[PDB]
Amino acid sequence: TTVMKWKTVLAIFLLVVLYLIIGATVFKALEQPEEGLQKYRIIQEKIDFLSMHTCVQTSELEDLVKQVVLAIRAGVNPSGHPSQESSMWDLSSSFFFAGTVITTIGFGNVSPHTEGGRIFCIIYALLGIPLFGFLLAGVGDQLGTIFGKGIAKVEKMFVKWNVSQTKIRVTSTVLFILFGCLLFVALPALIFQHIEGWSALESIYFVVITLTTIGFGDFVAGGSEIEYLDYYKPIVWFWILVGLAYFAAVLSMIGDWLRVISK
Amino acid sequence: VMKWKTVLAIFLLVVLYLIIGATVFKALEQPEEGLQKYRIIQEKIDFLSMHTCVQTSELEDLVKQVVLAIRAGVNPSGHPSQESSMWDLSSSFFFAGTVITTIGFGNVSPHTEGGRIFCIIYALLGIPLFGFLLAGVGDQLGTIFGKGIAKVEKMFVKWNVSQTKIRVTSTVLFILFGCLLFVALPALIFQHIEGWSALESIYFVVITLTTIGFGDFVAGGSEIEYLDYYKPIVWFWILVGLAYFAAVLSMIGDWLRVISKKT
Ligand SMILES: CCCCCCCCCCCCO[C@@H]1O[C@H](CO)[C@@H](O[C@H]2O[C@H](CO)[C@@H](O)[C@H](O)[C@H]2O)[C@H](O)[C@H]1O
Ligand SMILES: [K+]
Ligand SMILES: [K+]
Ligand SMILES: [K+]
Repeated sequence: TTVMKWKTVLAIFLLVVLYLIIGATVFKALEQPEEGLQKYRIIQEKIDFLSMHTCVQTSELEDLVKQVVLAIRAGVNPSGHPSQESSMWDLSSSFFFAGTVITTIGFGNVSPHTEGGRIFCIIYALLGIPLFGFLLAGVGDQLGTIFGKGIAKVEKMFVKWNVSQTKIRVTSTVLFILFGCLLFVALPALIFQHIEGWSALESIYFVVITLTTIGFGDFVAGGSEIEYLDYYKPIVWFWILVGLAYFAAVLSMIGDWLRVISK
Repeated sequence: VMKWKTVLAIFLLVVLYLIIGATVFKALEQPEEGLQKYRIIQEKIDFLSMHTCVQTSELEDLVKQVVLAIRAGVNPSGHPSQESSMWDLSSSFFFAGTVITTIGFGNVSPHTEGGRIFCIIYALLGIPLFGFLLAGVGDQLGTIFGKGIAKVEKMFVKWNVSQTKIRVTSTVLFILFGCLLFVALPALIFQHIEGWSALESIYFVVITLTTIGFGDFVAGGSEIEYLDYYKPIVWFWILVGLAYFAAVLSMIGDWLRVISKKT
């Protein structure tokens, strides 16, 4: 029963509105030249195609472009030849989509695209999320206890050297943040970098988005039509599962930093 | 804090839930995909047969350019106007709110190596702050709801049933009131403004409030004229719905804790 007074919450609300306004202005400044280059590229490509081929007509070209856009919304890949029997909605991939929907990540790479699918998605999401929340809390507690006990043992071994009451806590917090961060985020980013054509920055951005639960869908593991291992979606989902508890703890630590900045 | 065995049992239950959901989704959704796959292949073959001059390699090059454009974030369906852009202040404000809220619609993404870094930094600092806002509003609403429950708690009138029946009825009434105010009335507003299917409107509202954020339907995705404050009002409704639902869930969680303590 925290019961923060109305003035405090409206202060936080004003802060949040300022935060979005600053974010919107910076994002507009960054995006506008890249968008301009994009707009020029597409206009130039359309003009070049029309000039190159007499047969093509603006109406027919627009119709083909519209059909391709509908295909992208549909989820079918227009490029080259799609395989009807394999490489789409594999038991692993559908499992991964179910894991994201319950996890709330929601990549958007694959969607129901049917009335029954949409109704199933709403019912399945509402039933699935409380269970996954309970599981996340339980896994977080178990991981926290095991990790803490391990730190306890390592510290107790190293407690005698350089004893300080400030340093013991600063070392414990820094050790937990870095040790968890390297395995949970740094190692998957490198593995993603090697397995797929994505650059290191893109891979790190992908890991931050999934662990953070934003799930933009700009980068999705397994999305590219390339050869994959037999069980790639389950291992990635399991990594997301273990990673989320630690990232939630990190979010709590940043929240604590914010509150302290409060006084 | 629960036993390790309980975590394994819940993990097994969630995995079985995921497998049954994945199988149902796969069976439910392969016919639509097949019809789509046939439609795209027929459209491409029809285009090739219709025009002799256009070769398959050129068609593939165009398809690759269009898919890159969709990934880039610029629609190719119609000739664009440089003055009007996707990264407008209202839309950028909506995207920033989406980032802090972890909805992650994904229609608009940084698509730049500086923008992506700013996105990770912005999301990490913003999200705990949004969490504190959500918790503060949730607890204030919980306090008003508790006072209202106490007000209706007295039952000296005719047909006063058990307290358990009363609490269940109050919870059901509150959930129905929230569902009507946020799940259904905005869905009708969205249906009116964007001409979406009646099922699609609730699907979008559930996804947005739930925070899964597939990106299939976005308030500002369609390129049609909109009110100047459409994106800010939509984000304001998202915040109000999330906060109210968070308050209701917190009240149920506290009551659940009490129930567990009892008997
Ligand atoms: C309890 C009544 C709900 C009945 C639902 C009937 C209509 C369906 C509308 C779906 C609304 C879902 O509303 C509920 O809101 C809470 C808000 O914390 C969401 O909770 C989510 O919030 C945060 C965002 O800050 C996420 O990072 C997190 O993954 C998750 O906990 C739930 O995912 C969702 O279950
Ligand atoms: K989320
Ligand atoms: K999300
Ligand atoms: K998302």
